[PDB]
Amino acid sequence: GQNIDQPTEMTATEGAIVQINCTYQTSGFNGLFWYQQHAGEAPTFLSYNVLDGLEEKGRFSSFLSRSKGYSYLLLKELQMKDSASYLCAVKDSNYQLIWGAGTKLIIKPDIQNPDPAVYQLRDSKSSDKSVCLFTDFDSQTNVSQSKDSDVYITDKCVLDMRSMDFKSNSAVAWSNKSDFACANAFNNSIIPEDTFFPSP
Amino acid sequence: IQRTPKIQVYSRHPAENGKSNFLNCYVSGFHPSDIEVDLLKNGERIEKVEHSDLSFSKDWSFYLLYYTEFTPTEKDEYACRVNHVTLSQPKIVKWDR
Amino acid sequence: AGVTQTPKFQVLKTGQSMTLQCAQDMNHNSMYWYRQDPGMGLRLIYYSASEGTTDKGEVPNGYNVSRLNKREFSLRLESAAPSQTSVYFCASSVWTGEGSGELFFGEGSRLTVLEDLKNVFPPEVAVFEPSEAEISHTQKATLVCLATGFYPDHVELSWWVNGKEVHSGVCTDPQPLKEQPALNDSRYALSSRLRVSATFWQNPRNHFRCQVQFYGLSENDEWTQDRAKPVTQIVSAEAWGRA
Amino acid sequence: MRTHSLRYFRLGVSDPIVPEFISVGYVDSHPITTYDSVTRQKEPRAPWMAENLAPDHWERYTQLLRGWQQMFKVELKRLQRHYNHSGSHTYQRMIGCELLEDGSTTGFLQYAYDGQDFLIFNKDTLSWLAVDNVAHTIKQAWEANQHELLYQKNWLEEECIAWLKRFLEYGKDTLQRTEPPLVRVNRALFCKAHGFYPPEIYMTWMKNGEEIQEIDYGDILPSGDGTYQAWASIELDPQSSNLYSCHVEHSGVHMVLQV
Repeated sequence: GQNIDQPTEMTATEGAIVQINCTYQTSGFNGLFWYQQHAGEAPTFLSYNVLDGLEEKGRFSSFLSRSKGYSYLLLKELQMKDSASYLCAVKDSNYQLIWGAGTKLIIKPDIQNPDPAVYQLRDSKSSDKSVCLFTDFDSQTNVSQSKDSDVYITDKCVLDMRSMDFKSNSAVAWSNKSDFACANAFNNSIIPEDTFFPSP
Repeated sequence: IQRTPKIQVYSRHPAENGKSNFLNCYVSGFHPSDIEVDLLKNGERIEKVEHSDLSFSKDWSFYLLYYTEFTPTEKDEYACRVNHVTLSQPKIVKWDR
Repeated sequence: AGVTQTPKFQVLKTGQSMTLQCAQDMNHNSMYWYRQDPGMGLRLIYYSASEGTTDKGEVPNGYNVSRLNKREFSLRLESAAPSQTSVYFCASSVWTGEGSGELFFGEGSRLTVLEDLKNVFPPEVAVFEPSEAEISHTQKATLVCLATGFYPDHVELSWWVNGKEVHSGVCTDPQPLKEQPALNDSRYALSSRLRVSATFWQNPRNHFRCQVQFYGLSENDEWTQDRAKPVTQIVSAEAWGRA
Repeated sequence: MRTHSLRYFRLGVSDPIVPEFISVGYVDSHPITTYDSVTRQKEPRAPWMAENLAPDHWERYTQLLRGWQQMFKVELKRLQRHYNHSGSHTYQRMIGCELLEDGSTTGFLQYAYDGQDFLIFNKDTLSWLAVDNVAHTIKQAWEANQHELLYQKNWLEEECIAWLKRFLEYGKDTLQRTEPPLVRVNRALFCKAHGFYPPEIYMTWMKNGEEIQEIDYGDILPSGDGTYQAWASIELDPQSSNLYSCHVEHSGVHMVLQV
């Protein structure tokens, strides 16, 4: 066949439901596969549809309409570990696989008790950088890249302390500039009003 | 269960002496597929024998068409000699008219 | 064991030969080599429907393969080109043609092809101890590890607590930072954090280590620069709990 | 259109003297593609197939059949171990579909061991019929993979039909033409027809007004030039005259020859 289309990226919230679309225009049809691929890992088989309908398999369901030429993967009760790419693939008349470009699914953690703050970490005697940690903010907050070319800012990362059933967002900023302070590090970002800026 | 071949001998068009025709030998309904077929002129084998490829029936049996271009005369006698695992001796089937 | 492919990482100079290995112990008949590139779906390079035959996929040029036996299917790069920079995946199935049969993928092989190795750099690794303000405010302690200035993006960062690798309380960036996004050969930066309870951080005998495995040059690779040869190496930085 | 069909056959022979694997496709009575374990290539068997399918088609299916050949060999090994049979034995597969005049369709998939039915697929109940317990063991394994059965149904009902339409257009000059039969009566009355395509033909005798059955039927035979011939005979009562007539139906046209 010719082509498979699925959205580049989708973002949903922990506990909620997400539906990932796959439309295909192919020369014949012998089945639609869904695969899951965690970042840096091998894709693995999730599901297969070839006749019309919905097939359930745990928190994941797979739908197919042959006449409309589309399928969706439904994920219920989203958990952080569902963060991955989901690859759509169709078998054509000659049993050749045509692959979608993949959909990266991003899960926003449900932050029970937001406590946004920007901390300064203690210097390392083996490095000239100083390091700022923007942390414990609600998932609705987005971290912007740096404007200053000698300041480096990473995206928000979700960590899980399983021994406390505790999750938190954080982003890191660093520089070796003399001018660099933590009170200013995330000024290009829209951060919460109540962000704790502990005295230096 | 082995099935012995049905052997039918006939001309392509209705035969009339002097007018060139095609002598056919249709071997059908046999199993398994190994078979040998010859066309006979006055008891002797013809070299000018073409045959279709092995064919498959939906009852799982097989069939074949053996044929030569020929011109029937009142003197000449034609036949089809078939051998198969299901036959003790080669089975000869003569052309009728 | 499933589908096993090697190497996990590889740097190559333009024009270099390369062979990727792949075996499967599942007694599968069909084996495949794919490449995966940003913004597009998997593309088949070569495949082998069963033992004894192979054929071109969608992007065969620059490559050839050998179905050595029923288990093994190796992929060969004739003369490495920058466009062959990619992640290569081996896969197998019980039988191609069987319509509902899924693929089983190997772990992947990250190949980076460079015109010259002079820009290859291992990471600098530094660990930064928790903010006392964080400990006072939240009763938690977040250590941060920075791996900077490395190239290409062939790194594996891990945390080690009291000599054992840990995963709980860890978050490492899924993607590296381009330190200078404007440049095509920009070096990379990666950040990770380990967060522990304040009481755990406050035990002075607790040891924390941030380890970065870098895959770079091997013995055979030629080196003519004044700086140290950026060979495959492990670079780490440490910290002890304070009290 | 008339009724058309597409069917693909596979033959496996376990201890051949002669290929151990053969696969041939047909549209109606016409061979369209061939493959065997000697040539190891899928090749066209009709000019209008070669003319309309690019080399990548033959290349691709060559690869698939090389694989199918191996799968057939293995399944044949398993059937003989289970039947506890020695020597040479055969294994066959038939798949295909029909496109009927009214637009309705059929679909079938079957297997045979030594030319006898072995496993018959039911695409409506999504199940396999087993003729004996060796076949029963295979049934249970095949039926435990629901996706494969579903795959089989989709292919039979949609893909097979679509292929068939495609091939019908490729060979329409051949497959969709009509050559009406030449019919005569010879003398015991023989009703003979020849020179006709398609091969589907209906010949019968009538005595006065009722369908007479004491009729002897000849098979439908290839004449070797793309047309077919057949006959049907009855025995005339010597003591009482009757009105006998030969009836022939062919491609929507009925024909009567009275004596």
